[PDB]
Amino acid sequence: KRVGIEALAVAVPSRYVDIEDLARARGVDPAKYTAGLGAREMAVTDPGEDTVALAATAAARLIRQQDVDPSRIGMLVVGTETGIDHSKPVASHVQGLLKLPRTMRTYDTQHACYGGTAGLMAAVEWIASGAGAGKVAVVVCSDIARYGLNTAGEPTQGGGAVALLVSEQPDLLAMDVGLNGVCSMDVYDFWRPVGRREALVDGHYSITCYLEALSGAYRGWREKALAAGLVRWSDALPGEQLARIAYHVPFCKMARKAHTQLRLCDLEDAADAAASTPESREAQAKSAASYDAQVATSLGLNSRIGNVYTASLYLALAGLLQHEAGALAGQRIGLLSYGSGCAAEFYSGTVGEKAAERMAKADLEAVLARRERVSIEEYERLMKLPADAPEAVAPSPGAFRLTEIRDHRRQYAEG
Amino acid sequence: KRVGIEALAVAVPSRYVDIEDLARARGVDPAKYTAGLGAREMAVTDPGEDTVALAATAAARLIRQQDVDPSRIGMLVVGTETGIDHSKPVASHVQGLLKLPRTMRTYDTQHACYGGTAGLMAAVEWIASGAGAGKVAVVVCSDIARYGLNTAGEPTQGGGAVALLVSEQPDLLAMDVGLNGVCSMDVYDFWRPVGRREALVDGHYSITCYLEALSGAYRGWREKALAAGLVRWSDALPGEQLARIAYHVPFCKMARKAHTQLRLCDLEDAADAAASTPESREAQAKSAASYDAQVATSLGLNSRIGNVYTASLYLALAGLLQHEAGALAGQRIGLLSYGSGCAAEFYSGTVGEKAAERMAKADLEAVLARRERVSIEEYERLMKLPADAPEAVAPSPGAFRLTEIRDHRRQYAEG
Ligand SMILES: CC(C)(COP(=O)(O)OP(=O)(O)OC[C@H]1O[C@@H](n2cnc3c(N)ncnc32)[C@H](O)[C@@H]1OP(=O)(O)O)[C@@H](O)C(=O)NCCC(=O)NCCS
Ligand SMILES: CC(C)(COP(=O)(O)OP(=O)(O)OC[C@H]1O[C@@H](n2cnc3c(N)ncnc32)[C@H](O)[C@@H]1OP(=O)(O)O)[C@@H](O)C(=O)NCCC(=O)NCCS
Repeated sequence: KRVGIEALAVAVPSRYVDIEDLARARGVDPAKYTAGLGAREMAVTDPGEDTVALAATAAARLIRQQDVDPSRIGMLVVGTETGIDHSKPVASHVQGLLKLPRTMRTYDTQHACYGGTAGLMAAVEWIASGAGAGKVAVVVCSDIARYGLNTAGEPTQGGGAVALLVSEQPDLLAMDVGLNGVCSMDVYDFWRPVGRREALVDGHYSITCYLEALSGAYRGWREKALAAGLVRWSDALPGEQLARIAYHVPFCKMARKAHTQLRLCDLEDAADAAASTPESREAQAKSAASYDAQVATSLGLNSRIGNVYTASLYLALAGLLQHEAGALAGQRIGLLSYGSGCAAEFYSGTVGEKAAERMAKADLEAVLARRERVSIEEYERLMKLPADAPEAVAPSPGAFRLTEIRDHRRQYAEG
Repeated sequence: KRVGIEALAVAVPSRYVDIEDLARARGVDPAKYTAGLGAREMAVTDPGEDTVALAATAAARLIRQQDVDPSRIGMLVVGTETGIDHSKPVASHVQGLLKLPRTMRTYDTQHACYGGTAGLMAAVEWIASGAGAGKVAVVVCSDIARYGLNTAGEPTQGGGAVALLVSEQPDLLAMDVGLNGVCSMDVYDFWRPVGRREALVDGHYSITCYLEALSGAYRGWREKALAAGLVRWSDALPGEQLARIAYHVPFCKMARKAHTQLRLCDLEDAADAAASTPESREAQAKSAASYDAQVATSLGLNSRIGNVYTASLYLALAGLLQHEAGALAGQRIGLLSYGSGCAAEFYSGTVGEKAAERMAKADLEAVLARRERVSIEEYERLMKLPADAPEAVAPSPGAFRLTEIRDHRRQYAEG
């Protein structure tokens, strides 16, 4: 008996900008974004590419690529911090756009960039409890990250959606139920009050909160993983025994910071830690070999899209399995989800034999291939457009766009 | 092995108005609100009684009244359609105000008035999956219903919060896991776009959607309950074999409509339905005897508070068990949750032997006793106050209020 992620699909906005064009535009050394942050291309949106449209594009693509029977979906959850109504959830819009049947729970989950994982766990545990046996769930992480012109967070902006298929046939990731570690605390590192279109953030403080919550979540998982015989204090650090580790990527260089911190948790908690110094522990924790073996190949997609909040971690999982699904089959990997506010959860799972099949059907290269580069000038023009003023452009085949808001009702079109 | 609701607590705003004062103020026949809608008293708020403050008051009261060990809480979820941030969830605020520890998931669930049930099921199935074994969850339904001055929905306004304790010791309601019926569809019956403080609603269309979604959800549950031997087609209709049925109460008279519809589902689907007429089926479905035996005693609290969206159904459960917990111990009851947008879920559970104990510790009479009546004139003045302008009044002991918003950070005080 297994449960977890069976397949995934992703949707991206139709436009992007080269990150070095953004630096030049802002009077910033390009190397700060490319080397300092690890960014290559930044997704940019117009009002037509809203949370619903992206979420529905991704979920409709999942059902098509993986040949999902819509009537087997018992749960449709949208994790997002870019909601479009205080009451009506994006999930209900997605249900209608996809013409899905009625025998399913629909709702949205919210906690910054952790909201997707929260919905994933609710779907997993709905199945694992037996309530969802014989059925599947679809959990969509959909967000548009917006910090504003001339802000420190601008180069980490992005947008898109990742639709996750959750079932008793977890071809991508059979998750280890009950082993999750979690760490949460009331903080103001990043937030976006109602009515404000741009987020508020204490940049370097959100990094500290990330690493603090990460440490607690990983340690919680490690304890449970030790008792279940999945890892051990041996010649290898417990975290080294995971084939790969994927982290929430607000920006690509954040994955190296997170991996260093995770390994420090092992080195500081090792029974022989007294024999080491902070200098020796940091040099070992920063091991380039460990980062290359465990993390480096998970950032290909994230570097060309930017921050997608709830979807960043699962874009990393996607980048990782896009190329290494076959090699990772039967191997256990770890995932760290973070949400400003804040909450972190660290969980593990085993990649399935059929993972390569499911990722090939996701055809991620073709998803990224359909985008077009625009100028910073055009990016800014689209940014200033009001949320109810989509561009008069058609969606791609099978994709969705917002067309207008009439009498407070949102209208959408399918390509 | 059992799982469900162990205990509950409720918080109410400090003010209310007599509903007949509202009618007189609006040039409406008082009997329309009292007889037509079933309302007695309508809760009213000032900006200090926001979603966080009400949610934190209820959850803090739960922990105190039921002597909960905060470090056993592994999940804290807030169901609400009155969010105060696009990113930071009410749950994270509640965590900080209550000074809870860190080993717990926090997030908000959204789907109109169904959002609390969604979070409840996520907590239940987290435990039932084994992931939450040995721990408890707290699910808070917190909302302020606001339609605006001189609107058709104004007399159904309200506010408050119900905090639910979810554990493997479901003293109030050991829920039948896996038997839920559910029915959802993309509709615009009721919604509230971002930035709009008052809800939009097609009144009588939301009633139809309620009854349509109810019918599907109940039928789904009934099918599963028939196969599990919990109900049977006998001299009694399947729905009659439930000791009680609690429904989402947007207004009190809505419970009679819902109960009539539920019974019609039985009468229309009965193998001998061909021998009946619509006239005979409606007269039997409207049975006053059945409504009095199954539903009537669940509306005492709702009638003095008004619509609390996510919390209305569980205020009904509270009113029911407040007086009949002892008699209902060992008996199975049904619950219907509705959320505009829309989604309905019907589920069942068995009242526990210790339910009367837990309800006595909730001391609901004293909760309602602390309120004060105000004038419609004062109600309107408080209504026009901006969300960031709380009244300079102290919270009650153990309760919380919003005090101000400084530099986009919300500040709260504990009484
Ligand atoms: C991430 C963020 C905090 C950084 O912005 P900043 O404060 O303007 O950038 P910094 O001053 O920290 O510079 C970033 C890095 O690039 C480096 N850098 C700067 N100029 C450089 C250059 N010319 N060549 C190479 N590297 C350079 C810096 O040394 C720094 O390195 P380090 O991380 O290894 O120390 C900001 O983009 C932000 O707030 N983002 C939004 C929130 C977020 O994503 N938070 C993450 C946690 S969830
Ligand atoms: C509920 C709501 C639709 C009713 O408002 P309304 O349209 O102004 O009221 P109606 O015209 O339907 O009148 C309501 C009832 O009171 C009765 N009534 C009116 N005047 C009366 C009087 N003087 N004496 C006795 N009864 C009276 C009506 O006959 C009607 O009865 P019925 O329900 O049994 O048919 C409105 O309050 C609303 O939109 N509420 C918000 C959304 C909501 O709660 N929806 C519920 C589904 S979630």
